[PDB]
Amino acid sequence: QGLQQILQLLKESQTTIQRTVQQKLEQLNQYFNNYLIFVLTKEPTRSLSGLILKNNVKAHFQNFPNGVTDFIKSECLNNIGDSSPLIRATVGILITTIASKGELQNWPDLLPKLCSLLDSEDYNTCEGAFGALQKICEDSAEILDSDVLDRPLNIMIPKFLQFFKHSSPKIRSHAVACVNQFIISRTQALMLHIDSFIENLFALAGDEEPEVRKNVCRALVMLLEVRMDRLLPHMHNIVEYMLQRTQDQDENVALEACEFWLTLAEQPICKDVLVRHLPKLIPVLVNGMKYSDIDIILLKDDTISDWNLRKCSAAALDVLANVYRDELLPHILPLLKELLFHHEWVVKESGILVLGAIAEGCMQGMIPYLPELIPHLIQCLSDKKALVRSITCWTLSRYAHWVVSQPPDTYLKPLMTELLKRILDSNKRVQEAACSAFATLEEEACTELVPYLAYILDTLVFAFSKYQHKNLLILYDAIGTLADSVGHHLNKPEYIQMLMPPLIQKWNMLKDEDKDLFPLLECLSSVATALQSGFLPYCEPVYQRCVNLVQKTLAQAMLNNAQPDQYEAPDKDFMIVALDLLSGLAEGLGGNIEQLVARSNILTLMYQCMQDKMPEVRQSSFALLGDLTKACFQHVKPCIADFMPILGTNLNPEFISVCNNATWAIGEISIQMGIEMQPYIPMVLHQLVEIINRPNTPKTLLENTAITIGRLGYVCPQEVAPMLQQFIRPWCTSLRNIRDNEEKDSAFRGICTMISVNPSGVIQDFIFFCDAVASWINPKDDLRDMFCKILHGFKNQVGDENWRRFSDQFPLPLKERLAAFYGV
Amino acid sequence: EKNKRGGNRFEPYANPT
Repeated sequence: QGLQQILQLLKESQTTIQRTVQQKLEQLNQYFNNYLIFVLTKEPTRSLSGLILKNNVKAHFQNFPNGVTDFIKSECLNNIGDSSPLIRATVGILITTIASKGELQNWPDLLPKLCSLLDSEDYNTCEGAFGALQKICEDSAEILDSDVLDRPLNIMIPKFLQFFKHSSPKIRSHAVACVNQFIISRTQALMLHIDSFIENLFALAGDEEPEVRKNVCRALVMLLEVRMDRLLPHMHNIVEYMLQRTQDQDENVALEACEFWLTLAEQPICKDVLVRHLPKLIPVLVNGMKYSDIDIILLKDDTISDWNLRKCSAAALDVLANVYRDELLPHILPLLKELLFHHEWVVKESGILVLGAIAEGCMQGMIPYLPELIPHLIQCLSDKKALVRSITCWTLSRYAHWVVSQPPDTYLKPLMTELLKRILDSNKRVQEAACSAFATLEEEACTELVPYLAYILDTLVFAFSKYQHKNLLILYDAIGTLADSVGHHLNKPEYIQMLMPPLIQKWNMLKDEDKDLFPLLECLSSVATALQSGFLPYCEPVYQRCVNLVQKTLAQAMLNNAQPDQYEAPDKDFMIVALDLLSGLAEGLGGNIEQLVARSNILTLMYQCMQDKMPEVRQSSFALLGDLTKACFQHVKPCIADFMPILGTNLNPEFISVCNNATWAIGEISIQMGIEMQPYIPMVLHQLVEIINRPNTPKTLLENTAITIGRLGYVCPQEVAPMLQQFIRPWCTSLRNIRDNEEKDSAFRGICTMISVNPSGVIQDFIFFCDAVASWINPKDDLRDMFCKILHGFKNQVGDENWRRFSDQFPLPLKERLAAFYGV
Repeated sequence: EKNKRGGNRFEPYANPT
């Protein structure tokens, strides 16, 4: 028939003629696939057709319906156990491809026939069915239950476990894999057949076939989280197994076992159960962190696997260094002596990795050895071999903190110079490594960098030429980080001349939709703040563009909201980025921003940003609010009545940084808002006191909450003072740590004003207030008067002897400062 | 005390999990 015309198109596909039949077959799909499965089911000639069909399914299945679809299915399900291993393989790949495209609802007959065929006497049908059943379980994020199976998991689970005893290795694996796909769901049928699973796994532990061993490891790894109570009685005898499983040849099992320590570590039980094993485990982990023929691929596009035994082992080490801290060192230091100085480089660098790996965890116990080691790493920076350079960068950044705490000549100066050299290194993986490492250094070595800005700017600005996409993104990070870590020092005509010009090309080059703006504008926002008024020439185009991004993504979001099908949602990261720059413009331009704000529709925009579903959007616009409130309250005031109800419904601790910026804005609002703030206080005050008192909020939020309450008090003590008796305790506890800035002075004026309206609400906890006033080292000559009268008020009220009685719970400086400075 | 989009710094052992 016309099948003979098809049998020529397939037998021609099997270098120029290829692309000719390939576009001839993929196009004949309009007229089709009834011939495709016909050829397969009634060798390499007909195995190809089944795979051609497979690619028709994958590319256009909705154009299929019941005529062919049902014949395809019925045809290959009868051939699921064909004894020609290539055909069975073709059918199996097909079965599973149909079954992930057309969901499970469209083929309900499937799974129950597969679960049935596992009991075939013919091995080929058993192995075929079990194979596809594994592929379906696994390639299904949603699990599998009695609905789709046509058996209770109460019958199906023990039946899998039964096959753990099948002679054929191929099946036992299929078996373990299937059962494995039920450990996460913590499904009941398995939880009840649990001791059977365990006992069964243990039996399969010493298998020969590598796949079974991987599946057993992968199992024991999972069970560790889900069901720790059963494994614990066998822990030590099963640790030693996993320990042999890492050294195990066949890396795919070695890796699958290595995960054990990653997850085991994250368990409370770990520290006490594992101590005895560290002598044997640590060496094994360090040996895994070395390299192999990875080099061959890594030197000659230069990329290997995203996750592998080296990373796993390293990650294992990182975590283990955090669980045990210094007690880990006696297990590593000796081995680290043997590695760090070594003729064979592939060995030396693994030691360098180890060194960085354990940085965070062992830092304290690692301070002694640093004066020896830091300079050693600094000479390694200029090693002959690239892979030995890149990682000493990283390892050095891991110690950036200490380096900065020592005299800036000994370590900082040599490190910084060698880094700026490495940043411009010949190969990419060193640039990236060294550039990232330098950004970590900036963060730590703050103004200590001002001596070198000229050279630092020379380097970075030069890389803009050298670097390409990948590494360019990290350069933005490093440039922005500089601006942050140095601030205004950067604002000098000489510097703006190097730095800005390239940043603007990138700006004019990139179109509005280009996701490349993210790292640029988060860079430019840090520049814009650091240069201050220095930015003026550049601000008018920068400002207008951000508002348009914000307008646009809002507009786009509205459309999508009205009609999700006809219009698409926008990438909100675009405004999260735009907002954050306007914010940093508002901060560095202060007053000079007003006209731009006045003319623009920024405040109308911000009001929908604050109402946005996404925290990050909200978070950015609140920070922007506070910034504008400080900069040009002239324009913000005319709608404090609209913002406050939002700010109030946003004082929610579960979104910690949205809440943090809210609290901050409110505080800054009041300063500008004077007495007028009073009708708004009820909106915010109660939940504000909730946050100051609810436990386990980060200090960063508490401190801002404390500042804000004070400031709200200062300006409106009548409405804020009633509550006083409830927040003073955590309030002082928090603001006792802060240095005597203006933030603090504003906050303490708040309570001092609130005390002399409601002194009754402070006596019960007057200790905290006294610690808090012994926090001050230099108060304004009128604030110490506010402390004076308030403390004397407590001395005259309580009395000479009854006040002497009170000071007995005071460390001497606190008492001596509260007596000499205030006269009490 | 106000308070991102990136963190593409170099790591030897980042887990794609």
